[PDB]
Amino acid sequence: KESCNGLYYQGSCYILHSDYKSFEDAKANCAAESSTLPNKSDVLTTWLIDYVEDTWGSDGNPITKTQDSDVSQEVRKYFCTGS
Amino acid sequence: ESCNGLYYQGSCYILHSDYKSFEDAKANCAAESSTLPNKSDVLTTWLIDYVEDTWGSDGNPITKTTSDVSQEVRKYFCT
Amino acid sequence: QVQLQQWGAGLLKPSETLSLTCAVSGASFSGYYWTWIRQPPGKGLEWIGEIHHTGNTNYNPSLKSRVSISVDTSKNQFSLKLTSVTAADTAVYYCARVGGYYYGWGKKPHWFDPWGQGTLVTVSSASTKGPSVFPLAPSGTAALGCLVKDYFPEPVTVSWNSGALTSGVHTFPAVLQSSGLYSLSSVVTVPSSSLGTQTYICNVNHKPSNTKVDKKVEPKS
Amino acid sequence: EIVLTQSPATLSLSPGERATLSCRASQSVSSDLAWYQQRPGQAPRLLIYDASNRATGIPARFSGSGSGTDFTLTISSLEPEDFAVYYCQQRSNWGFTFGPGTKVDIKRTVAAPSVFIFPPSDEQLKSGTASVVCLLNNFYPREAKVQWKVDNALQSGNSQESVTEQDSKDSTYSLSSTLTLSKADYEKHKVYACEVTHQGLSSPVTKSFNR
Repeated sequence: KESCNGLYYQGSCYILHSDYKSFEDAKANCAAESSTLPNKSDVLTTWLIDYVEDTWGSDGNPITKTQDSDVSQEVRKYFCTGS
Repeated sequence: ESCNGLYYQGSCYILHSDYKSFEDAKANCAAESSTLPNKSDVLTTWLIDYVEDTWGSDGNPITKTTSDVSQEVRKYFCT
Repeated sequence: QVQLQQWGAGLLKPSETLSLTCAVSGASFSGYYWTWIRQPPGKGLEWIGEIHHTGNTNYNPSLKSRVSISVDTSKNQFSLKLTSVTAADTAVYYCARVGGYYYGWGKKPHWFDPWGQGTLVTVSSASTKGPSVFPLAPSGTAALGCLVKDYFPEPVTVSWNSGALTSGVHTFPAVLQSSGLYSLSSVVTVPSSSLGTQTYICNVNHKPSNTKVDKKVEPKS
Repeated sequence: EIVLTQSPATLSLSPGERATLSCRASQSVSSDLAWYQQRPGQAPRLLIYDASNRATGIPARFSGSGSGTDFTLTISSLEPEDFAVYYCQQRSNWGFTFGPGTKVDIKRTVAAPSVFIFPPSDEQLKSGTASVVCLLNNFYPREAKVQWKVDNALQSGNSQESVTEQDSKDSTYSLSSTLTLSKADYEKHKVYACEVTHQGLSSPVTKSFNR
């Protein structure tokens, strides 16, 4: 019933893009696939935190369980969640 | 519904983000009535984007293709 | 903004051990792999090894016999040891960061950003020595110059006629001879007419040995 | 081990032109390839990773393409700041290798080298060592072969070369080769020749002297 090739938690299917991109490029790439970056609050207290940690979140910062984050020149992996 | 991880054809892989040696990771999966991923079972699947560079059942890191692993510590999956 | 800084012995006798240390600020030290890359002067780049905060190390197979990389997580530092240093190990050594945050699962980062300023390590058993300056006498335009041979360390500044001769002057980069001493050539092209009239003197200055030489070059008979 | 090769060794282009550098691999590296720009006396600076993605703050005139065994770096319009050496990089098995590198020069007319030969001076010859200096002055392109011939026998392993940076005014090169030998071996021969092979020369030019 589910074609989700990734992490499925509550109707949301997260598909990993293992290419390192900036935050804007990752957001645009998910948008081009009719998807968005994971919400930090949606995955922080779930088992997904072991996967989506240190990847781009929808809020503009890497999803962390917690110095001077300079995260405008950084490149990370990302997940896209959509329908 | 109860798979807290990656589900590929009846197999549910759960990620352990703690760094352990091959023996410790194998023992931890055994303590959970599980085994390390088979390299051939996940090499030609979409799971390779997740389980790459983690411990495999053969004693070596699961790497795409390729061909001292005794003091290394890596993450691992139990199924 | 990640910043790297290197220090270490820039002069080693053969068979000694190379020791360099790289310090990191402005980034998550326990979140990337950290590498050492050496470039022999005038040649291409060669990757030496890498290390992670967990103690995992990967070494270039051509250097695994004598390469050891250590990590000091409490100081955000990591060191490099190269035993049995040969003359081939003369190179500029950079410490760098693997620019992809190492997650521990999935595809592995494959690029280097940022790079360190670099530390030159010169392999020679030679001590500080003054340069021996010999004349390259001239044989249309004529050519003449001065051979600044058998000096250590770098650099040497060569001028012509106390800086009054700049046109046509080529001071070549020094080469490290097999004896461990540097050699340099400084040449200048002048009109054949001026050979009989103008006096040409090359001024070689070597600050490390405090040697100032004024050698006059005169035409061949 | 995977070997990276870069062609050409030197690209000659005027400012504003489009530079296309290629990098080939012995076997497939997928998209795990990177490009670097190194200016004289500086550390390499990353330009493109994943063979396609520009680094942070790298100008948009730099583009990357290719996957598997063929990759190309493209600069649509060359700036004066872009005339440097470009290195190819890859990661495979358990290791990182680099390509030989490609230097982008300033295009000019082919200039033949001015060849001069200097026998060792008497001051040095007394010290038991003889250094014969051969000079190639104001030539282009930078590719030039210098061969020492002592009594028509090709020398090997007893000479060192030094090449200047491309000149500010006429964009030419200069080379100096020092043949260092012992006094005894110098006196065991008479004819000492420096042979220069260059694009700008119709035939290999030889400058000889007798001891």
